[PDB]
Amino acid sequence: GPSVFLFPPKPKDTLMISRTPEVTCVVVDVSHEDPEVKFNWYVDGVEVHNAKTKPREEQYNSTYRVVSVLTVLHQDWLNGKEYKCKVSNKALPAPIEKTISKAKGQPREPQVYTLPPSRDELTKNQVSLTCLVKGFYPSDIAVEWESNGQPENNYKTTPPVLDSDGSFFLYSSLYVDKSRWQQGNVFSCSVMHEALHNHYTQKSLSL
Amino acid sequence: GPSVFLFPPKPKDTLMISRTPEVTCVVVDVSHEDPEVKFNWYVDGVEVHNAKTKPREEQYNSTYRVVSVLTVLHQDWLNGKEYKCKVSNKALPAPIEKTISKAKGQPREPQVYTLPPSRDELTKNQVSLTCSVKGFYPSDIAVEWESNGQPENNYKTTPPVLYSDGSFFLYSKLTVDKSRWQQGNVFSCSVMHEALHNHYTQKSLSL
Ligand SMILES: *[C@@H]1O[C@H](CO[C@@H]2O[C@@H](C)[C@@H](O)[C@@H](O)[C@@H]2O)[C@@H](O[C@@H]2O[C@H](CO)[C@@H](O[C@@H]3O[C@H](CO[C@H]4O[C@H](CO)[C@@H](O)[C@H](O)[C@@H]4O[C@@H]4O[C@H](CO)[C@@H](O)[C@H](O)[C@H]4NC(C)=O)[C@@H](O)[C@H](O[C@H]4O[C@H](CO)[C@@H](O)[C@H](O)[C@@H]4O[C@@H]4O[C@H](CO)[C@@H](O)[C@H](O)[C@H]4NC(C)=O)[C@@H]3O)[C@H](O)[C@H]2NC(C)=O)[C@H](O)[C@H]1NC(C)=O
Ligand SMILES: *[C@@H]1O[C@H](CO[C@@H]2O[C@@H](C)[C@@H](O)[C@@H](O)[C@@H]2O)[C@@H](O[C@@H]2O[C@H](CO)[C@@H](O[C@@H]3O[C@H](CO[C@H]4O[C@H](CO)[C@@H](O)[C@H](O)[C@@H]4O[C@@H]4O[C@H](CO)[C@@H](O)[C@H](O)[C@H]4NC(C)=O)[C@@H](O)[C@H](O[C@H]4O[C@H](CO)[C@@H](O)[C@H](O)[C@@H]4O[C@@H]4O[C@H](CO)[C@@H](O)[C@H](O)[C@H]4NC(C)=O)[C@@H]3O)[C@H](O)[C@H]2NC(C)=O)[C@H](O)[C@H]1NC(C)=O
Repeated sequence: GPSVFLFPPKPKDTLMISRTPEVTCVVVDVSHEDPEVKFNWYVDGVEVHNAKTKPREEQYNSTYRVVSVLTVLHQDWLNGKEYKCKVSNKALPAPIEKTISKAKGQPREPQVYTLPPSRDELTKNQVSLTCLVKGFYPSDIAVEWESNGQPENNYKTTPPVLDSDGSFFLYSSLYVDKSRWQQGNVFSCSVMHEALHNHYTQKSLSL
Repeated sequence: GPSVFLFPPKPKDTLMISRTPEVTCVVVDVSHEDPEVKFNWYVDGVEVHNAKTKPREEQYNSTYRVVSVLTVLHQDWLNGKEYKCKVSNKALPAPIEKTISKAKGQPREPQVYTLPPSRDELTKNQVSLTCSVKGFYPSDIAVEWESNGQPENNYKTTPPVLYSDGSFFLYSKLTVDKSRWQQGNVFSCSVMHEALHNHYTQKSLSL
């Protein structure tokens, strides 16, 4: 029978009024026998009717994939409302229901700390600039780097890790040329999270 | 079902001759009728006979979970030999085979750097001591912390993250009392990896 995956908005999308947060309900393994798929959507159990279902697309394994997209109000997602996708197909014993929402719990403001390169690293070509983001809840967060207003490419961020107290931490590492650092350029760690003032903070770093 | 999952040894176990590395073959979704399951094990195609089947554990959905544990030679796992778990059950059309081995490729030695607390953090009760381990391959690694020979409790380690060059990094974070740090105790990050001399290195940290 067919399978359903329900996907949440991206963190940045819910934190910025300029962006468009969406919940996405994907049905795969729809057969040729029974290709009609119905979607019902509920917000905290109350049916809504504004979702955009794009038309089915047969995959290269001869099953159909159909997608339905519900736009969410920023504040609804953040006030913790619950999004239910109900999928009907005549090849199911019963309809499939998936639910999604923000992780439950009291939001906690991340602490952001920049850490310079270890002395040992300075006799390398590259140097790692570190951004420690700890104490946050839920785990949804965006981290970015920049210097003089231009975004930086060459950085990697760990997944959020669960701390003993139920909050999360992560580290972001920006790899720069030793020279750029040692001439004293300003590097900035950006953090976006619901529990920050204006959903944004920036922490700077130089020699 | 039934379905089979095949798990590698723990990093520490393969890196120390004193410990016992095992590969673990887990079967799930075996029913109450025929919970009979046979395991065959091969090391680079050659059958071995020293695996131990631990007793069934039914779970709250009334399917059985059945586990078989094969202890492996340290050097075999590290020389990249291939471990095949073959599962037989009357509810299979044909037997299930899973294979596992160490990630292929030249091992690379982790670079290990301890980073003191951010200035900002020093006006907290707790302080974060950081251990940056980068440049290592494969991703199998153990990190531990200590002071005066005694292990530390209160630390968390990120999973390995893939860098742009195909190697991995992680961070380990040790949370201590400000006092302990500011009295100038020595804190040590231990790292165990196959590409280190004696599979082990240690880096120290103090005020
Ligand atoms: C037939 O074909 C279709 C279509 O595939 C296409 O055509 C075929 C022929 C090939 O050529 C393919 O290469 C080609 O792509 C097959 O459809 C696939 O079906 C599988 C399941 O059989 C689905 O698996 C799920 O994948 C999601 C992740 O999917 C996202 O990321 C993928 C990239 O890695 C990407 O391909 C997907 O499109 C999708 O992308 C996301 O889309 C949203 C909305 O569009 C977007 O906003 C996101 O940004 C975007 N993300 C990215 C990364 O770009 C994965 O999460 C699922 O995992 C859950 O379920 C598994 C059980 O199946 C389980 O093992 C996992 O652990 C996991 O379990 C979940 O865990 C969470 C906790 O983490 C828990 O809370 C959840 O409750 C739990 N989930 C459930 C429901 O229990 C899952 O693996 C493929 O996505 C799907 N592909 C597409 C494109 O639809 C089909 O399988 C083929 N049929 C047969 C019979 O072979
Ligand atoms: C009935 O219940 C049982 C019991 O489950 C328990 O009870 C139920 C009711 C629920 O409450 C559960 O939440 C609860 O756990 C169900 O049994 C489960 O069955 C599923 C599916 O059959 C299994 O899924 C797989 O799990 C592995 C992860 O396994 C480790 O981590 C789990 C926690 O996340 C943990 O539960 C496991 O026990 C295990 O933990 C490790 O165990 C070994 C054992 O020796 C130990 O040495 C380790 O140290 C230990 N680690 C630690 C510290 O925890 C998951 O990885 C699998 O996903 C792979 O395959 C998917 C395809 O199915 C794919 O989507 C994933 O991405 C992933 O595959 C990756 O990519 C490809 C495939 O695309 C693959 O080839 C790659 O190898 C792989 N890459 C890498 C590197 O990851 C998979 O999801 C559950 O583990 C299992 N739970 C238990 C405890 O047995 C049962 O299904 C239920 N029956 C019914 C009614 O259906």
